[PDB]
Amino acid sequence: KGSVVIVGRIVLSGKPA
Amino acid sequence: KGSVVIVGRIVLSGKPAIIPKK
Amino acid sequence: MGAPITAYAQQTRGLLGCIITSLTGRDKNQVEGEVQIVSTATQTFLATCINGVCWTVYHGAGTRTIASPKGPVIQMYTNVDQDLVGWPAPQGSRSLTPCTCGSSDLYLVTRHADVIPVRRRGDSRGSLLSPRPISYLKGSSGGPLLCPAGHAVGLFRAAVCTRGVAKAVDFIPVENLETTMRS
Amino acid sequence: QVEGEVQIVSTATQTFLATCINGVCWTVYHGAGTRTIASPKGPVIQMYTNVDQDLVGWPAPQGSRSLTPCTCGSSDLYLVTRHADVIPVRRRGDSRGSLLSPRPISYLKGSSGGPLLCPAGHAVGLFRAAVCTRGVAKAVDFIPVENLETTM
Ligand SMILES: *[C@](O)(C(N)=O)[C@H](CC1CCC1)NC(=O)[C@@H]1[C@@H]2[C@H](CN1C(=O)[C@@H](NC(=O)NC(C)(C)C)C(C)(C)C)C2(C)C
Ligand SMILES: [Zn+2]
Ligand SMILES: [Zn+2]
Repeated sequence: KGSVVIVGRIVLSGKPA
Repeated sequence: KGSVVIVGRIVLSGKPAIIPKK
Repeated sequence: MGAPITAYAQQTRGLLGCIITSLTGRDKNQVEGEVQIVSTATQTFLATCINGVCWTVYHGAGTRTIASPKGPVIQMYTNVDQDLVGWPAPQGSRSLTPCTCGSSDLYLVTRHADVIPVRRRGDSRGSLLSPRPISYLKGSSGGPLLCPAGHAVGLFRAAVCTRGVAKAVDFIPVENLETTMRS
Repeated sequence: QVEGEVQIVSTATQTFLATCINGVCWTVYHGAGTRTIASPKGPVIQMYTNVDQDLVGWPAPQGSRSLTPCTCGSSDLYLVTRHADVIPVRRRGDSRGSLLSPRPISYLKGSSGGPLLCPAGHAVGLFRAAVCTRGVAKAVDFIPVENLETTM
């Protein structure tokens, strides 16, 4: 048991901004 | 009269995408 | 577009640049998207581009011209009764297509870019599967009601509310768009 | 300055997905366990853990936006993979759905915890596990949003 790290993200709308 | 002006947009054509790590 | 229906909003002009552009009628900003967030000095609403024309509610646009890179653009169609107006879709916008499938389940795209489901209850009505406060629906007049396929069924026109909570929405079916063009 | 609803998370042994729905960042217990989630202020613990329903959840991280639960009961679902691929799925039951076009199991690998969207892009469920015959994933198991809403 350690730590869950976020290695990335997904934007469902495809928003570039 | 005053013109209707575009102050923004709503895009429906976008598809899921991994947000670029920049 | 396609399914699932996802949408996002992007503001492109502030209150002061907006006022100047309203007067000058010359807007040099780049256009993208099928639904444009639009405003007059009195109010802000939406305008949807269906088949190369940028449609919106007459009760919002009146007979105003739309600010474009070439100065004000006169309306192509105006129909006080259908409560519609249309200008040539701006350069850079993408257009939707009328719903060729008579789907009973519609999806309303709000000004805040939220796609909320509405159940058709007639040619121009649909129950808001999840009642929202009127305030939330404000600014979405002229927005599109999409079928599951991403096609225009109608344009949000008015809310059917009570106690400040809308449980249904009155809309202008794409049918009136064609009849408004024939007129 | 875009915000993501789906975070591509990973532990030391594996990688999978998490989905923010109603302020909570959900994912599968068989991926995270009781593991705490990283934060620039240090490890932040799970608000929810439910080995039974295979559900765990921490408060939504930064750079995330919450998904809205489905409210139309549509059966035409869409699965989003860790590669942002959308896979059309037909709901075969409370927690079961049939891919409209089976894909090699590898294609769905690492997408557990991801969202199963309805035609309006709303959360229908959370991808729990692929159900495959031989090397091809034909269907998928998923945690309905109600379980999540229930857990809250
Ligand atoms: C849009 O024009 C806008 N500004 O976004 C606006 C959206 C509504 C949703 C909350 C604000 N539409 C209207 O204001 C619309 C235009 C007036 C009256 N309208 C209404 O929506 C009213 N409801 C209504 O008339 N309902 C019916 C037609 C009786 C079913 C409100 C009381 C909600 C403002 C007109 C011309 C119909
Ligand atoms: Zn259709
Ligand atoms: Zn739904």
